[PDB]
Amino acid sequence: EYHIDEEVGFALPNPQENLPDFYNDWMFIAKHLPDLIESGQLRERVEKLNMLSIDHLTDHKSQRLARLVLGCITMAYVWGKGHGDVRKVLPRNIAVPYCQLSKKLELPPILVYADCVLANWKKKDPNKPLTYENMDVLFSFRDGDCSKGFFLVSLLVEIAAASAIKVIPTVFKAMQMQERDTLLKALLEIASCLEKALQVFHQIHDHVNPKAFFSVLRIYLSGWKGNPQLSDGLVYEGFWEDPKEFAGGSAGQSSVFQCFDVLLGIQQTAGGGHAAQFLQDMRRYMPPAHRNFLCSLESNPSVREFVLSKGDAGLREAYDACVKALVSLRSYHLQIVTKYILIPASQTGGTDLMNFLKTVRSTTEKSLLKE
Ligand code: HEM
Repeated sequence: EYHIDEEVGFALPNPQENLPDFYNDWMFIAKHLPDLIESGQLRERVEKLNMLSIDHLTDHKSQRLARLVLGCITMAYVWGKGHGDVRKVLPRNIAVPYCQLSKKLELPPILVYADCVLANWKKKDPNKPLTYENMDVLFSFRDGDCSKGFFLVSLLVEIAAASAIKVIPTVFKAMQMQERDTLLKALLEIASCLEKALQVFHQIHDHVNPKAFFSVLRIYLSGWKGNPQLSDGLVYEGFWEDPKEFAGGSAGQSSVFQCFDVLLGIQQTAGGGHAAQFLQDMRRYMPPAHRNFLCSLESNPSVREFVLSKGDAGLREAYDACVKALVSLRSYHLQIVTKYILIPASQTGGTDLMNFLKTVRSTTEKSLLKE
């Protein structure tokens, strides 16, 4: 109901690799994107396609793979080589079934995190763990874009967080059942696991190149929203009378950080300003199952308030453990941004970026009880 696996959390537990046959037109373009962009015969092959009706997609894992395919195609079509040459008009052939499918899942008709990370992976040998070496994506855009690195390390962090997320019910039960000792354990447990997920985060150095990321992959993950290059938007010819602007799919559409902001009663989405508004806006780009879950956390009693009520340094400590773990993650994520965007982009937009993240970080910092 909340679509949260015990093992991989927000991620898609075991995603469909193969579409039905009726959608083989789709799978070839998508399967082979490194070549059709680098040759030039993507936009022409997308130009003349069959408006393949959506009805023949039975179950979920199908519909999600379809979004991934359709979406990967739409990024590749609209941006092309990604050298300042842009397609403002998306065909009636690709747009109408993608816009429909996207209405089925209540996701935007754009590549989002749910698609290009959560739904976009595979174990190579299914008896071997979920580790970088024994995993791979289903789709890239170009070669040496380091799509594997970005998508998988993202995914791996999702999975690290699954171990924390599955504790959450214990937290709310313990609170209701008035079981202090449990609640304390569960909170420390959560902090412990969010600390793991930091180590996991270290891998982004190993498996992604700054110059390669910023240049190649960053372009294909960008969206029409607040886009000089598509200021008016992208026209979904057939479906929408007008062009509709939708933001690109980052890990800022991840539920993980938001999940724990909410659990720990960190009022990020309170106040005006980009910081809150952005975070709030991003929930749209999450699956509705996952939106529901964050809404449910909010509805439950405040862990923060409970902890403060009790006058119990034990709880306070464990609470702060979680909060510190979350700050640490955001603190490290900042260093990543420096390395992978700031420095590249130089070989006050970059200052705006950093101030968004630092507000969010600071907001998270301020929820500490010792400080
Ligand atoms: C090279 C790797 C990465 C880069 C360059 C990067 C860059 C950014 C940037 C520029 C933003 C600001 C919003 C936006 O532009 O979309 C952002 C936000 C965000 N990123 Fe990343 N990111 C990276 C990896 C990750 C990973 C692996 C995660 C989680 C697994 C993550 C989680 C987030 C979250 C949750 C936000 C929203 C702000 C927040 O809640 O703190 N990022 N990232």
